[PDB]
Amino acid sequence: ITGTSTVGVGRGVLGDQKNINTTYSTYYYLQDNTRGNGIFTYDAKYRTTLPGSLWADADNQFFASYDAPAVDAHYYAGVTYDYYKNVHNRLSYDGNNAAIRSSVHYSQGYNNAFWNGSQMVYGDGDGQTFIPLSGGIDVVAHELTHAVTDYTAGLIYQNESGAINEAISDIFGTLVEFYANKNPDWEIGEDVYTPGISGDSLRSMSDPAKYGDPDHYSKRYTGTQDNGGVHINSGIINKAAYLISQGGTHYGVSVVGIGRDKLGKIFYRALTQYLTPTSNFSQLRAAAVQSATDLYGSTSQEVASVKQAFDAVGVK
Ligand SMILES: CC(C)C[C@H](NP(=O)(O)CNC(=O)OCc1ccccc1)C(=O)NC[C@@H](C)C(C)(C)C
Ligand SMILES: [Ca+2]
Ligand SMILES: [Ca+2]
Ligand SMILES: [Ca+2]
Ligand SMILES: [Ca+2]
Ligand SMILES: [Zn+2]
Repeated sequence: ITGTSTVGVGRGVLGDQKNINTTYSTYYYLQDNTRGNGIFTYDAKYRTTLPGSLWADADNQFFASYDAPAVDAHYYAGVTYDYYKNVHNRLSYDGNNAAIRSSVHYSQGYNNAFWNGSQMVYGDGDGQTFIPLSGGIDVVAHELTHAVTDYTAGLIYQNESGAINEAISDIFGTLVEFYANKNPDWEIGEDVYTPGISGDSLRSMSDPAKYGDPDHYSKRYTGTQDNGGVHINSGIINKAAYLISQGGTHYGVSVVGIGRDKLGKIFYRALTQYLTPTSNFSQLRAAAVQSATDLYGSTSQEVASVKQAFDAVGVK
């Protein structure tokens, strides 16, 4: 909407206070004009018709319980925009500052979040498996990263290409979590998963097998559930990425870590220059090796560590 840029204040899902960029025109709207062509947050009102209505508020204060998922979807979309722009020189998900749209309060008891081809969508959870999913910065960045992938490599959402697609979203979700630097870790979704269980998470990149996901190509899922295991076999790539950054010895193979900034550079270049819609795990290894070669040189430690990490997870 046309209006003037304003700054509201509210509380997110976890009870933390933050300022949010809003727009005033009769109401105060969750419309942040400070980033690209805007970040827009909508109320889906417990329905499944999208996007719903642009979030309107009478007083620019967002402290009601019903407001909390909207505050966080809006704010964390801004952090994710900033990460891509400041770290990778990428302007929104399409590289040309496309408007970023999110809807919260999707459906009832909805234990998921997704990119629908055009926007982000967040359930509230059922209060047992999840609380409102926009409360996790890694979750928000995971979802926006699906849009980045779809506009770039275009990885088809099944089998190995789909598991790469998933891992890319977990990797960049985690790197955005580190960028914001509030309780960062290599776990996925811990802030919104299972409020009655402390210390768990939906997935682990440091130890995927803690939640049943494979950490070696020889343990890959070969069935048909979950689009051929896209949220399962992502563990193999998540583990490789963790090893590139942090190092370790895994199935007897030692990896010298190069840190999370270089991980991000290597995987961003692979995603945007070398991967294709049908890339498999072996082709991702080759793309990561080539990316590290471009950035650091063929004889570099960075290239050597990429090779060791993929060796450690059984991907040649
Ligand atoms: C980061 C996480 C909290 C949320 C993330 N959502 P996602 O990976 O983003 C779901 N995304 C999804 O299924 O996309 C398919 C699609 C939908 C609409 C249009 C086109 C394609 C995700 O991992 N979900 C699976 C969990 C909930 C399991 C337990 C595997 C069912
Ligand atoms: Ca209000
Ligand atoms: Ca965390
Ligand atoms: Ca996390
Ligand atoms: Ca939990
Ligand atoms: Zn995903």
